[PDB]
Amino acid sequence: SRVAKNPVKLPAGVEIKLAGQQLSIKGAKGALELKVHPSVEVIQDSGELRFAARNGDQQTRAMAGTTRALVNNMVVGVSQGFERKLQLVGVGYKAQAKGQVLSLSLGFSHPVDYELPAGIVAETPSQTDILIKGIDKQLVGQVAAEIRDFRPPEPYKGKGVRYADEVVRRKEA
Amino acid sequence: MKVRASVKKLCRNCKIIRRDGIVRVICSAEPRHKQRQG
Amino acid sequence: KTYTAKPETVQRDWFVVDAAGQTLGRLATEIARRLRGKHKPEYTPHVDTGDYIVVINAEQVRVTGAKTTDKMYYHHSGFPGGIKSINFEKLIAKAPERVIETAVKGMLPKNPLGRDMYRKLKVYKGASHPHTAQQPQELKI
Amino acid sequence: IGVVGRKCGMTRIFTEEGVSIPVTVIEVEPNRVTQFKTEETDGYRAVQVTAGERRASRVTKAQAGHFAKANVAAGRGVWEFRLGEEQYAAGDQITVDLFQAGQMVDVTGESKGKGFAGTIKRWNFRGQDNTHGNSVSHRVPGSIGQCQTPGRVFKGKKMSGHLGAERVTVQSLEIVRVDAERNLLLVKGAVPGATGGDVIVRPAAKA
RNA sequence: AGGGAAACAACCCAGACCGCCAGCUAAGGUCCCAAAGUUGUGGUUAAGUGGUAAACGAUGUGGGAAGGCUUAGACAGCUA
RNA sequence: GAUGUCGGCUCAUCACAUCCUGGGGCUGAAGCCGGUCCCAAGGGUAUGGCUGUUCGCCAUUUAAAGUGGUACGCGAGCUGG
RNA sequence: CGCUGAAAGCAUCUAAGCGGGAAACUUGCCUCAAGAUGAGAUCUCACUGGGAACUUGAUUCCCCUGAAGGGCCGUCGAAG
Repeated sequence: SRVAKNPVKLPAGVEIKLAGQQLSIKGAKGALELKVHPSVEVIQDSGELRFAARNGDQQTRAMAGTTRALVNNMVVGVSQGFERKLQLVGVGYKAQAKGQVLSLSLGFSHPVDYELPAGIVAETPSQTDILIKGIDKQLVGQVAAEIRDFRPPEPYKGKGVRYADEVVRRKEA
Repeated sequence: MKVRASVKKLCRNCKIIRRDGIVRVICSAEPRHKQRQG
Repeated sequence: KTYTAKPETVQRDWFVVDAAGQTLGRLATEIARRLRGKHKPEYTPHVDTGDYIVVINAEQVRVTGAKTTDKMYYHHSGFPGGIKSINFEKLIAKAPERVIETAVKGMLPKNPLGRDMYRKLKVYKGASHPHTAQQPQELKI
Repeated sequence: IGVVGRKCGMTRIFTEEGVSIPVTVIEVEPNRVTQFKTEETDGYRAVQVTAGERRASRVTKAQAGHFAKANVAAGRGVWEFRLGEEQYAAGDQITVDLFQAGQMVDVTGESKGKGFAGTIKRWNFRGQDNTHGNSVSHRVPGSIGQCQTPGRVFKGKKMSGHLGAERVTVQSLEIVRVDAERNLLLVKGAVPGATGGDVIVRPAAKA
C-alpha cells in the first residue's frame, strides 16, 4: 500500500494557510512552518488532507509520497517537540549547556564550544546527557549529528559521544 | 570499501543500493561486506 | 547580369532581443542568421548587410539537462602547461556577457567579414541598454 | 595610505643590552595632497600625494595649472595611493606621525640595475668545467629544448638579458624609531634601491 | 578527372571534344558555419549514449507470453 | 647524390599507473608502528667507493632518495672513456 | 561522512530538498599589463587669419601665421 492514500487528520486546532503553491501550518507550541510543492494536487477537507497527483510518471508517484510525509511532520512539530537523546561514554568526559552555548570536555587539548543555530534548545539533566528540543526533524537531526561527529565512538572501549541507545557495535582488543 | 567489477550480496543483511549512479552494497551487519563499484 | 549590393547604399536596422529563458544555442542561431543577412533579398556574400542587435538579459539564459554543472570552456594561455577550464555555472557569475558571445562567434565565418559581423552584436547583462537614441524595435519575444 | 621617502644610507644602532640592529635611514619630506579621487567620477577611491622642490622652469603649463586647484606649489613626482575609507580634502601635509614603533611596513623601491647579465648571474645556473678537455664553452648555457617533436623552443624559457632596475618590494619590515624633528623613519633591514633613490612606505599587507 | 567519406590513388557515385549568368537527377544530404524541411506521423533514450571495447556485474527502463499466492485476509510492516 | 650510434656534463618539459607531504573505507587496527585499497600532480625527490658503464653491490644519510614519455630529450651546447 | 525522505506501508545520504569535506581549483600576496583595434577613465593647458579655383562630409591651392609643447645640440648619471 502507498502512504499517499492515507490522509493527514490534523489534530486539535492547527491552522492551515494554503495558497495552492505554499502551504503554511500555524499552530500552538511553536508556529511558522511552510513548504512549497512542485506539482501535486492538494485538497482541503473538514479536518483531513489528501494529496492527489498529476501525470502518472515515476516522478509524480514519488513526489506525492514525499510531500505527504513532509506535511505530516509539520503537524506533529507544533504538536510535539522533537527530541534526541545523546549519551556520553567515557572517563573525563562531560557536557554543560550555558544558555545557548554547549561546551564539551572530550579529552582534547582545547575545549569545543558548540553554538546552537536557531530556536532550538539543548538541555543537560546530567553531565553525560543531551536533550535537543525543536520543532522540525531535519533541523533537530542535523544539530544532533554535528555534535556527534566531534568524537565518534570506538569498537575497543566505546569512548565517545553516542546517541539514542541502539547505535553501537564492539570487538575485543 | 572494496572496489570490484562484480558486486553481490554476501549475507542476508546486505541490500544493494544504486546511489548516484553507482552500484553500492551496504551491510547493516559487519562492515567487511561494504563494496563500492561494479 | 545579376544584381549585387553596394556598401554605400546599404540600409541597416536596430533590433533588440530579450533572452529570459531562451535556450542558448537555439536563441543564438537566429541572431547569427540576422547578423549575416539571410533575411534580406539583396544578400551578396562579399559585402556586409545586416542588422545591429542588442541583447539585454545575458544572465537569464537557460541550458538543458545536466549541462549547467558541466560544459567546460577550455582555452590555452601560450605557456607550457597553461591549459585552463571553467564550467558553465561558475562562468556565468563571473562574466555573464561572454557566455552568449562565444556561442555566436562560433556560428559565423572566420574571415575578416566574420570579425566585422561580430561588431554588430552588442550584449548586456543588465535590463536596459545605452542605445535609446537609435530606438531599437523588439523582435520575436 | 603611505608616505613617499628617500633612501639615505645604512647605519647600525645598539640596544643598551648589547645587540646590534642594522638600520636603513629614510628621509621624509612632508607630503602634500594634490587631489582626492572620489568614487563617483572615477570609480575607485584614491589620493594624489606630492613631494616637493622642483624648479619653476621645468613645470609645463598643463601641470602648473594642475597644482593651482590646490595651492600645493609642487615638486618632483606625483604618486597615488588606493585607500579604503578616509577624508582628505585640499592640501594637507601627511607627515611621519602615522607610524609608531613596531608597525610592520612594506617598502617599495626600484633596485640597482646591472646591465646585460648572463645566465649564471641572472638565474644561478651552474656551469661546465674548466679543464678535462673543454672547448671554448666554459660558462655558456647548456641546451635549450628537446629534439624533433615540439620543434620549437617553448615560451618562458630562461635565457639571458638585463638584470633589473625593475620595481621590487620587500615586505614586513619593522620600524625602530620615528623622528619628527629631523623627519626620519628608521627601518630594520634592507631597502630596495640605490642611495638617493625614491621609496614608498606602506603599512603591511599580510600582518 | 568530377561529386561524396572533415583532409583520404586502390572504398561508394560517374567515365571530361568545346562554349552558355539554362533545366532534371545519382551516391550523399536539408539548425548555423555551408546550397536545400527548426516538415508531418507513431513510439523509444537522460547517459551528452549518440560521438570507441571484453569476460562480467546490477530493484535502469519499454514490450511480450508465464506462472506462484490473495478480502476464507496474502505480502510488509508493529505486535508474543 | 649521408637522418652522426652508447654513458657523463649543462638545461629542461609532460604523464600518473604516487616515493614524500595532504584528505580518508577496512584490518587478524590496544598505544607506537603498520598492511591494503579509493581521492590528490601543488612543491620536493642524497653525497661517495668500485666499473666505459646505464644497471648493480656496498658505506653513510634523509620527510623521501618515484616509474615512464620527450630521435631509449639534449654533439650547427660540451666531452670522447 | 551525513540529516529529512518517498518510489517499494518497512528500510533507504537521493528522485525533490538540506549540510560537513583536501597542499589540487578560484580569489588572497609580488610584478607586467588599453596594439584590451572592444585601442577605456580623470585633472589641467594651448590655438578664434584671409583668398581663389573646381565639385561643396566640400576638395584643392595661394598668402599671413606658427601657440601648448616636443626634438636636434651641450654638461652628465649608483641609467646604459
